[PDB]
Amino acid sequence: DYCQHFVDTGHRPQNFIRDVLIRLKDELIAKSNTPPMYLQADIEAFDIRELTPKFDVILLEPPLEEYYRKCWTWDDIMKLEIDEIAAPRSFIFLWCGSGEGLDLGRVCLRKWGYRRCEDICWIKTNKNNPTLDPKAVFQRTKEHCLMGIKGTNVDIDLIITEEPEIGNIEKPVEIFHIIEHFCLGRRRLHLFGRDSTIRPGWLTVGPTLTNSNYNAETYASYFSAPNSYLTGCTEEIER
Amino acid sequence: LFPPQWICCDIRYLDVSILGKFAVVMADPPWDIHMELPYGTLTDDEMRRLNIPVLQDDGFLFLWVTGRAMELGRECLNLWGYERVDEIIWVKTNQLQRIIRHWLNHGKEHCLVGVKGNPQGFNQGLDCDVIVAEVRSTSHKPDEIYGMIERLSPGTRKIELFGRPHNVQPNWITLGNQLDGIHLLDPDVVARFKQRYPDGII
Ligand SMILES: CC1(C)CCN(Cc2ccc3nc(Cn4cc(-c5cc(Br)cc6n[nH]cc56)nn4)cn3c2)CC1
Repeated sequence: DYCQHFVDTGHRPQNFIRDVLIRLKDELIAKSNTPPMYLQADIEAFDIRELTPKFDVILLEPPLEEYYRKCWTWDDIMKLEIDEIAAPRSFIFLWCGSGEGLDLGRVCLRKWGYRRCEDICWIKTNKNNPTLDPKAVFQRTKEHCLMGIKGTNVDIDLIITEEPEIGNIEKPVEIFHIIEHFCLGRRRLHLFGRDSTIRPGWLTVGPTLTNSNYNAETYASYFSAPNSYLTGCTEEIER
Repeated sequence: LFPPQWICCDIRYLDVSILGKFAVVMADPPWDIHMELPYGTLTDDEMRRLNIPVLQDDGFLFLWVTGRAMELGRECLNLWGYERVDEIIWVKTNQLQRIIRHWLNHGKEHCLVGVKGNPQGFNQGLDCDVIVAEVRSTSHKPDEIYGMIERLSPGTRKIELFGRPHNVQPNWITLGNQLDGIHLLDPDVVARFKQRYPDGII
């Protein structure tokens, strides 16, 4: 009993999980990926309809006050017009934290027109270090990333990593691996990304980016024929 | 600190008011998850209509959810007069402490935690919201949840809905339709049972 154990020692049960050829896919994903594109934009004060074309995949990482033991509330997040930039068949991965986000993020998913089809849990170990919202019953040692779909399996719905140092806000990069392994389409948007999250195959838009290279026309050009429908897991077509 | 008690019954039809008030309610319902399943399920409506609000004035509800029940269980939890304040996940392991393998293989089961009214003298924040434990059967929750609930609310009276025989525990009354008859020892409950059901016919 690791619950019992944790009560005696401060070693989280998840500390004890041991062992926490698909390189072929990883290579296709790598060859398929667009150049990284990125835009500094104050998302509050910015018409997201300027983000074209419509995305196959949106990774939405709004900075919750809860991450800090400008923050966005669920009030601010729920007013984003995500349904205006999402392709009719598309995916959303929303980082919802560990609190009221588990409810309000579901409302957001349904407001934008998605149904939740997975719940990915980021389980934080404290092996190098064996805090409480007033409503909490238990110590919170995990965060949820909700997967939503609108329209029409190498990986598991768990990511296990060590808790990051205090006021380090980053989500595990493994989330990108899980999303890329799904081969959903090459138009991938990360909202509230940072310099540190910029990645081939993604458009990163956020307030703290120090530089921009985004151009709607150049970005559209990567997905025009013959390339419109590529999954992200198949070779580019010859020329 | 009563020994195990239980009532084989159909929880849709039992008059649950005979049972009194509980510091902790736990439910592991066979939700209609819109897949063919070995076992019988309750419809969305029978789940919403369950007379959960009579079972507590102040305290916690533990609600096991899978699939579309992550959304339906949240509905039910709010319809019943609870706010969701925590969510436990059970990480399923084998004997070697390895995770047991849809867009995604499911490594975990979810238990929602609801609060009603003003719970006092609970030990909040003793345990964390992650359980790591072996799957010993299909369709069994892990026994560690009883420990976490005991440390949270020591020696209070608790009720489990849709519990199976292995789930009978001291300080708990277990309801479900796979239990073996009626075994009741709390004389308050015994008296209100005999009065409501003079012929023992639920
Ligand atoms: C940890 C988990 C993986 C464990 C299994 N979870 C689903 C689940 C599956 C099967 C199951 N059987 C029971 C027992 N059971 C079922 C009834 C019962 C069934 C009906 Br049709 C009408 C009833 N009226 N009154 C009691 C009734 N009573 N007891 C709980 N169950 C819960 C999901 C989470």
